[PDB]
Amino acid sequence: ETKKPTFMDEEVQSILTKMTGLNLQKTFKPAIQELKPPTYKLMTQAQLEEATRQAVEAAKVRLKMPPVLEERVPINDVLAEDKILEGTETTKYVFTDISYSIPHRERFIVVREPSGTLRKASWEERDRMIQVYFPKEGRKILTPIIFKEENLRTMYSQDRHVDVLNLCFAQFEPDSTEYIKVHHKTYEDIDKRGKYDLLRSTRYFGGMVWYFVNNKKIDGLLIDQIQRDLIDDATNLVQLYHVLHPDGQSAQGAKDQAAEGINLIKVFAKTEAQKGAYIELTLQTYQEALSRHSA
Amino acid sequence: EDFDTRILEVRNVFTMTAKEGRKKSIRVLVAVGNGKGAAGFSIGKATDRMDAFRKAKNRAVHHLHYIERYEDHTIFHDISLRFKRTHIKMKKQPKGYGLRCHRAIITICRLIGIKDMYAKVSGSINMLSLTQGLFRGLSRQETHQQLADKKGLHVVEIREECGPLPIVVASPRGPLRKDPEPEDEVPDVKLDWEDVKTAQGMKRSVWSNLKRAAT
Repeated sequence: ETKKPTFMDEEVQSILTKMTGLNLQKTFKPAIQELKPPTYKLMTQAQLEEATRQAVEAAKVRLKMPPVLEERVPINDVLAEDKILEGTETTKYVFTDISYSIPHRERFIVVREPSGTLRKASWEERDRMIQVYFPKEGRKILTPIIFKEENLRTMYSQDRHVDVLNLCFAQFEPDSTEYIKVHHKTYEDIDKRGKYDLLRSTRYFGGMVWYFVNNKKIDGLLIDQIQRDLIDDATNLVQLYHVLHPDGQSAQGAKDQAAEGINLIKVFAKTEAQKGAYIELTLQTYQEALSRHSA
Repeated sequence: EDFDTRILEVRNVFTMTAKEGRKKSIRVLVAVGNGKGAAGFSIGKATDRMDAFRKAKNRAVHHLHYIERYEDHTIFHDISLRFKRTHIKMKKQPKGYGLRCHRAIITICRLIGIKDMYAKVSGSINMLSLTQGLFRGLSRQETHQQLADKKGLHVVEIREECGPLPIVVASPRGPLRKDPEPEDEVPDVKLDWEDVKTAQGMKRSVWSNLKRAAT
């Protein structure tokens, strides 16, 4: 009938791509790593504009958003219960199929328990075993201690939210419970302290917006976009909200009033926004400065 | 007060004289610099070593070179020159590389203000030839602004740590050419076998890349 959009829909990806932004100085910030002497090229204005164009293409690749997946369902499947083996072993065996040309989500990884039960490895056992035999750079077999609540607050205090997300992406699968818990705790710390600019021009801004829109808490991000003269992004945020909440007070108000542009933010501020007063004030201020520039 | 003085060589010179036989004098080589590109050197000659020190260091401050530095830490480009029989090959290096050079070059580089450079001295290792050979090469280095003005093109710096981002370091003050620089499929530049042998993993030396104190 009428399906609500997904994170990977072309319409949503286009909206989130623009709201993210592209900043070549931030996207290609100098990395603190082993250095080599730089190279130099003599370029005309056309060769320079082409070199900058290629950098923009390489940046749009580096800003490719990770897919937002739902939590994976725990694996609890028994293949066999050979009770004659009960009490013959004290430690369980983990068998991993290490055939090279198999996707890691299709590899049979089974566990022979001391009870004699042959079962499929759990999601946590699977990712641990895949790291043992197919080690991925940046991933650890044992969970790093940085992901404890006490150590994440330290990273948040230093405004290292992007490092937290880079570490989580490297350690956990996108559908893991640890991956989703860490991302959500990071998105929430950003909303509470208004640190939305830390994720702009990164591949993590869209996932953050997706989280706020689905949880109906876009008031903080909407205010941040107006204070930064990003009304185009603020208006797209309100439209994405209506698209994902069609049967809502704000979405109907926009239909009844045929609102467009800045009017959408006014409709949303009155009906569904929790900080409706702070938005009208923040929006009023913007219209004033825009009139001063016009005059 | 802003200038520091460093000794590079103290020699005892013996002069045979008509009536007094072998006499002993002192020849001193000293370098001066303020650490901000202004540096010089001078020879001093006196019977007493302390007098030779005073003559050299006071004279050197009146023969100052200005040395251009890239980002105030290294040279603008690789410099390879010969002065008499002393060869000096210098390489531009990134920050954190330090001064991996002949100890005399290290001393002079601290006076100039160069923090990161590799240098190799070959042939005769004559301190005077090395000192004046080093200053000759450092004073004749073309900066990026000079390169842009000479060729009327942008000088674009590509750093691997910054990915494909093009960093314009210098733009011509005059008009900007519209014709790309000709792309000679193969450059006819002369190469150093030592540099190539190293890049190909064929350079084996127990003394290269040894751990040393911070310089």
